[PDB]
Amino acid sequence: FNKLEKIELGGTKGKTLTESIAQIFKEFEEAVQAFTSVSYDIMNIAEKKFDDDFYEFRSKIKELERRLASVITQGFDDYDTIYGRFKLLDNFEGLLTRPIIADELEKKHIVLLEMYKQDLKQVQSIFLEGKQFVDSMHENAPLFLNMPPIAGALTWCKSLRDRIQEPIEKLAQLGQGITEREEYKDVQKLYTSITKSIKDYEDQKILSWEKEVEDSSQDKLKQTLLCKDENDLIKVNFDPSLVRLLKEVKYFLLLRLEVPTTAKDIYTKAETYRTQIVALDMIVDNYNHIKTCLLPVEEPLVKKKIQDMEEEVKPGIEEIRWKSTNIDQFISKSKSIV
Amino acid sequence: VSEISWHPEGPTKVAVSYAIMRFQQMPEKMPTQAYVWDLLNPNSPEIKLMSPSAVTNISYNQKIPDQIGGGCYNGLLAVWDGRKGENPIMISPVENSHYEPVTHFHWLMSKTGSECVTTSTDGKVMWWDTRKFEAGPVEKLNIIEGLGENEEIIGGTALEYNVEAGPSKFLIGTESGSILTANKKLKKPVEITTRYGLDQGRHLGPVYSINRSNQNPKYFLSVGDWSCKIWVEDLKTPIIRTKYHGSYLSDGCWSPTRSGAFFLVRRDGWMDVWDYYYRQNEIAFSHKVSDSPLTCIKINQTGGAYHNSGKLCAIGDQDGTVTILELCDSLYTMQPKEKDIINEMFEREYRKEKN
Repeated sequence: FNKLEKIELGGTKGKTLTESIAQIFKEFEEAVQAFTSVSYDIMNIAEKKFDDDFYEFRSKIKELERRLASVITQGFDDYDTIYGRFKLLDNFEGLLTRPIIADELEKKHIVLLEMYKQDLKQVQSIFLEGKQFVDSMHENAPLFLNMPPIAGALTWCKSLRDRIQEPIEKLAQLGQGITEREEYKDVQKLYTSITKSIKDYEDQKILSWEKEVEDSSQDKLKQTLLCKDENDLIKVNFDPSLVRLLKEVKYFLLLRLEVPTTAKDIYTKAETYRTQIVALDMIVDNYNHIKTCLLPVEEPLVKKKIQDMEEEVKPGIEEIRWKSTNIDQFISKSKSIV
Repeated sequence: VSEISWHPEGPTKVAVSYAIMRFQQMPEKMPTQAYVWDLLNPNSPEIKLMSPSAVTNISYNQKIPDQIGGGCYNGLLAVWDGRKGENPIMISPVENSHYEPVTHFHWLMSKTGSECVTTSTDGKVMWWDTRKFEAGPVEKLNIIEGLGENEEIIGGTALEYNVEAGPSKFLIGTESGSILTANKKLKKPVEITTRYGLDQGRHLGPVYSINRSNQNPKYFLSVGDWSCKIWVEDLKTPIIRTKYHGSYLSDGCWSPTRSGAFFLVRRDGWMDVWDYYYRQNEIAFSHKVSDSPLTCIKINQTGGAYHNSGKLCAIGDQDGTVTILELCDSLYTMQPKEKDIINEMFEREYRKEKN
């Protein structure tokens, strides 16, 4: 009873439930004051007066327990969520009054199991509609904001998987062989089937992604920098896929599991690649402005200054190979001439 | 429409920034401009803001009238003037700028000159000075999680700053789902004083929006994945978890006028209003703004003319349409004893959580 006074559930309707709980705690104190006064008594084996008081006290505890069952049942219905109902059970975990409260708990356990069935079905139904969009990379897809599409599917699968397994740890906590209940077993079978489907989809993504990573490695090796149009407007030709593969690897580390094989060297220089691209981008913008923004009279007047730069950068474009980068020196000579 | 902002003086102008959050789904050389709408004429934007790259988030600044600051997809930070629009007066250095697309952009009101704090996907958080962009942000912080000897950098998708909270406390939501609070100190450059939901509050999906009710600074609600949660200032675990929702909740914001009711917009195109004054258990009402998913929701503050605080709410769809909904007078107007009732219930819930 002392533990019951300390409890502060603060769930759904508030104060009126607490006032009823406060009266019940006071009710127990009032019984103690009757029994607490203990005129004569003192647990005498010869005196049978104490036994009569015990029977009267026994009725008072049952009245206290009956009120607790009613308030506890009302609170469970009010939360309307498996997580919310479970939290209330933890608060009253040591407050169960043996068989009186225990009988009410069995009825509560089947209702909680039924709620998890709806969540499992809702997740599964949401998963099937979501899965088709993710594979085709359609707009308004399940993946949150902007992320690598192949990397995102694994992260999205993990979020769905985490929601499904949060209740199972809490469910294993329940006593009185709720596991034996056939309804509980049926829900577990549904949960196992949903998890197996998600892994296969993840395996296809990771499996297909693994093959894509091998193809991507070649793109970094043989992209280089390519100039396009009649005007020599040199621009970075770094495959846009490389950007997704590098950003793809970072998300995998966040979701743990197994990292890609041979994608480490790329991830090792990932910080260096970003710095080099920003430096390379600045000279390219500077080198194109002089090339096409120069006045018609200006180029003819001093053709040698512009031509020397073109001859100077002509070897640089040929030099390009992400395999070995000496852009810092390349950058110093190119930026100074540009 | 990735981000929507309201004019500080009154709800007469809305600034909306358009960008594609999908990775590589943006067409090459796609238009990258921001349009500020006028309530009087909705046929076309009153002014057009031009930026080098698409701006993920743009918000108005109360300190300087008609000044808009936004974060580009490239990570560049740009500032525009509402009266003249056109090109951006202030642009941050590209290389010194934080890598990846800007996640959140907010203005710090506790300064003589407006300052902007930017949190984004590189797991870093930076404070910038509008008057002096100079060589990158003044303060650079990486969001390490779990401290100890294990350090992993996780991108921050949400930044929450409030006047009641003050400049001292900054609320940040990581990609993993945990929430980290960084306290600026004169003595030491940055301190991650509190880690939220490290063990039991971790969200299934990355936290997208973190907000705190204007009426009570201590209580702030973070909308992550299927269901948004509400946490107290000193409790690691969330005080209240509300149901579950179809698809995901892109953004949820507290009503400025009434602390009890907060609005969450789902990615199914349905917006549901949660009111704790009457029934904690169920949604007060659910409305379908559009078939297209709702990327973000912004609620007006203060007000002028015929519009009171919280009367107009702006929600940005994935399609790119922006819809302003006039809320019912009963919902926006404070109900009798709402502030007293919400504080008693929240304190009671907080006491129950501690037990």
